[PDB]
Amino acid sequence: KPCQPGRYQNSIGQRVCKPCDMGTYSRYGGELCTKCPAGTVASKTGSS
Amino acid sequence: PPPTSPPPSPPPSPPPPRPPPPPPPPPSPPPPNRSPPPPPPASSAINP
Repeated sequence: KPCQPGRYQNSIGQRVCKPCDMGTYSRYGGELCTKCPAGTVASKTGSS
Repeated sequence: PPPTSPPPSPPPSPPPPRPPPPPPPPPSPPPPNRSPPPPPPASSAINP
């Protein structure tokens, strides 16, 4: 199952998805959390 | 008759004090640690 948006995983075969860093968003899944592009802000940990 | 002897020079005016300087700004904060450590791939079964 893909990690729900707001978390990420960077290792093959991990049961738990780590929460994304503060000031970063994630889509459905994603190996690494992609930081906010240009002039925006997340302002919360594990924000979608 | 000759004129009276002139009087000696008068003392000079007192000087003013000097204000103290304001406190300097605090040092710039350090940036966060360089990335997370490499994650473990995880193994075994964890089954019954």
